[PDB]
Amino acid sequence: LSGGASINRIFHERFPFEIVKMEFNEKELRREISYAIKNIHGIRTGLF
Amino acid sequence: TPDMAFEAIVKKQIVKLKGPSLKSVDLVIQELINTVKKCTKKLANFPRLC
Repeated sequence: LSGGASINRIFHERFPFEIVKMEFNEKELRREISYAIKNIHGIRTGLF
Repeated sequence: TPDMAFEAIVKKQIVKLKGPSLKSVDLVIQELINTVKKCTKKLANFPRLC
């Protein structure tokens, strides 16, 4: 396999996949968010 | 929607209660000073005391 053809694979196959691979761990992420919204508000109240 | 914009407008409105509120104190001071002057007509016979 040639070098340049591989580069296309790097750009359009590897890079996307490397990105997809980094897990969100969303349950722990959602916690981060909820903590985040309480902290911006905090000492102020509610809406919006 | 800006949480702080709500607060901003309200704080403007609340400040506007200083006028009618101070005025109220004066209207009370007026009635109070009138009353002490009303009562002291019963003590008018003594000029220096009244």
